[PDB]
Amino acid sequence: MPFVNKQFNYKDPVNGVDIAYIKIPNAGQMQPVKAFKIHNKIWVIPERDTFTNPEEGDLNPPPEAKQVPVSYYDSTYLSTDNEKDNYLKGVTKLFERIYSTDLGRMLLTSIVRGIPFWGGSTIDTELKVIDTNCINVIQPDGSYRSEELNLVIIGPSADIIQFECKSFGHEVLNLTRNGYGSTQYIRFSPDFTFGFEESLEVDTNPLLGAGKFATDPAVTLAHELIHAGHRLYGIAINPNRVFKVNTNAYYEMSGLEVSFEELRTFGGHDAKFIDSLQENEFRLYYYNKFKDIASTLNKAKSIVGTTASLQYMKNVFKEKYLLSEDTSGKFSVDKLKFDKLYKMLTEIYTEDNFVKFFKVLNRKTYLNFDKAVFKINIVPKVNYTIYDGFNLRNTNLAANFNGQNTEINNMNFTKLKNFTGLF
Amino acid sequence: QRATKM
Ligand SMILES: [Zn+2]
Repeated sequence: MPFVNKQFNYKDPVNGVDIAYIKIPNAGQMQPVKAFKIHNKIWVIPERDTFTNPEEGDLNPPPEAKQVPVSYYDSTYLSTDNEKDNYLKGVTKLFERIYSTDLGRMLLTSIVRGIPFWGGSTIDTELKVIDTNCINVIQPDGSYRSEELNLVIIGPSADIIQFECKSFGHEVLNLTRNGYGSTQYIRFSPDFTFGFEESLEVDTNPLLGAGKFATDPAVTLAHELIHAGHRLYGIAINPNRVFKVNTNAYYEMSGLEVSFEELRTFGGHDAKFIDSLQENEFRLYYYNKFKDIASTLNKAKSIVGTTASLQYMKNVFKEKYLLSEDTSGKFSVDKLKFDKLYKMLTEIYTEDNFVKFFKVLNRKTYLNFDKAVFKINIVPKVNYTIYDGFNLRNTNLAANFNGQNTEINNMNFTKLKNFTGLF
Repeated sequence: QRATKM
């Protein structure tokens, strides 16, 4: 019943199947890293991400006089076995917390079904996988075997608090925006969280508040999983399409531009900053991408490789994109079905909706200002649980989000840096 | 992406 059927320990011996040393397709060289497959199509790599981007392999913090306002560096974070063990257990607990909600179960199901499209063939009559949507797993005999996967949770790069989805691109294809999808690498840490303010006028002001309440890391991970869902279905909105914020004087004086992809992901009132005209534009655009996929599938008459049959892979994608199949076995995109899936991935799976399911306090808008970063430890059940997060039932932390109150539940938070007033 | 940069 649990999402992760094995309570992995970082030191568990490698078996070459779900506990193994692997290498990722970063078009470069790297020493194998120990990884854990926590669920079908989902892996966790308890390492700082110095792999997805060649220019971001240095965890060393530049001079203190060259540090931005909201950022946090510590080259030693996640370098020891105990830290990696705690990282693995923390990420696992958050997946269980997310999976324990109906919304989380829906999202994770969509993610597992969202296999990156097999669009690596240059011949229309053949269906082929794209190598960058796989990892190379070292087998018991020392040889490498290519395994397709949808999601990888990895530690952050140099800036510890810069969580985000990273994925390998294609020479000609925009995989996260052409309906294809690509394996998503989420830079994330369950060992830190961020403070926010309970009053909207304070939370959205760069000069006020110290970060009284702590964001539940399950919401933070869910946010990235939402992006991952968009990217896996190839419907992420080009980051160049932004809302030149004009609803917050502080954002304006700084000329802050927020991508529509972020507003969509947060949901709630934020999503309304994307006007109906633009909303319809994107819906049509991605509908067209799904149509291109149906056409590509229909042209494929043979499969490349010996991993799966063509009929199986066609069914995989029929299910992923909810395509319609006629007598001849030809695929087509049904407008109704597309709109429904598109809406599920973009309007149902949102940060604001997850807040409702977790019953936690959270920022009310993405258009606010960070207050502080705290060190936390959610592994001990006396600190955080799958079902209550920090707001432990039958304790003084159960009511009024007292568990998230960093002043009341001070033993669970250590402020590492204040951001207020630095902007 | 966790935040806008600020
Ligand atoms: Zn985001």
